[PDB]
Amino acid sequence: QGRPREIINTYTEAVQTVDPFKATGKPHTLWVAFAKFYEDNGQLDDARVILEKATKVNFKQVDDLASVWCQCGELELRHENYDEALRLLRKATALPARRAEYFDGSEPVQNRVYKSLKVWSMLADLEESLGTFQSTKAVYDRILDLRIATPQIVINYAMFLEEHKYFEESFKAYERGISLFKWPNVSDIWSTYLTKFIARYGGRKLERARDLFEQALDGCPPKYAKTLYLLYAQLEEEWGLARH
Amino acid sequence: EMEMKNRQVNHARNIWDRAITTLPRVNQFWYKYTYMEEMLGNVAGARQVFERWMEWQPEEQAWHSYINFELRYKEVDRARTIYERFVLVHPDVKNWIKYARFEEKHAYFAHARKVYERAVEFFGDEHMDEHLYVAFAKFEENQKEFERVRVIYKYALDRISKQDAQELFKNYTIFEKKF
Repeated sequence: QGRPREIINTYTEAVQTVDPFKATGKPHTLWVAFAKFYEDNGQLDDARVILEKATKVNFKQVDDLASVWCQCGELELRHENYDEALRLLRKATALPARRAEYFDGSEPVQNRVYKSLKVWSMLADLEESLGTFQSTKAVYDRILDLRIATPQIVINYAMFLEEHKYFEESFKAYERGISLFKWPNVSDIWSTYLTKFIARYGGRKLERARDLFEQALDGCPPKYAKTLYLLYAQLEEEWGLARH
Repeated sequence: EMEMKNRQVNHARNIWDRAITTLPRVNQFWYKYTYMEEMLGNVAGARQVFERWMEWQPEEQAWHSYINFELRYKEVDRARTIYERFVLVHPDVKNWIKYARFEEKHAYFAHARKVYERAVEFFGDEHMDEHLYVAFAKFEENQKEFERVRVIYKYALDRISKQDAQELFKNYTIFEKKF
């Protein structure tokens, strides 16, 4: 009722909910929408107090916290110049680095890959438009997952290849893809990046490339349908050796 | 018991204090005084009697009873302050694994890091009594993967000749793989 304007008053009643009870994500999403109503309220006025008030709920143990902070990072992407958005998104993105999740609740583990990797990806190394990604920012995302992440593997290895383009990023992408998920889920992409990275980094017709490609895929399950051969068999037949 | 069965509480407390001062090595009189204090109010005299019993070099069964009485009285700072001299007297493997009890209440991240640094800087730099590593791996698996792969694989300088146990190598491998 009178959403864009009525008295320029009842919008506060729209932001007024209260009734404390058990909820997950509703006060954070409605608080981000109330932060958009604060953006139509004069933008930064009352917005930082809402982000700081809704930034701390209990101790971690929620996916709505980092989702609301990341939503404030998207509103910071709507803020045009990336100076202040990169400073506030850099500190607010650096806060989960100390403590992530898994305090109390129904979540057995922390699961900081999604939210933490989303905040770290919004802070730097977006692989689309925004720049200002340091050479250590890729290791800051891989350290943001802190164990293994699959949300941005192909794109993460592509960003590490954009910042470096060497064999170290290829081996780190193979280890992150193997430890990422069992079976050729991310390991198939690690095999494609192992052949392309084997040709464009390790050199063409290299023995170590066939040794690693045959070593990681050796036993294997039948991939998508099956491939045990054509990559390594065709690569060995095209290497110039009619014996092997 | 005859003094506590009657309505006299001053003479009963005066008999209990004399029995505690004459028989300091006895534990049944201290248990009876603790039961009489639990039957009475929560005044500071019960805490003073508990401190006088703990200052007489008691065993671990009295320290565990005092820690349970402090935890059942909604005490957070008083339980953490009284737990500093408990690990300095009995450095057992059951007492070192129970010193990091603040993680089970409010998850105490700085306190858990300090307890892990104290457990790594304590005695047992070459064997660790085969009990601190499993608890550290469980605390790392319950929390985020900050130092879960480091203490399980790169911290093998304190292992005893086989880098793992007989029935706990494949179990630790499955716990580190699927987490």
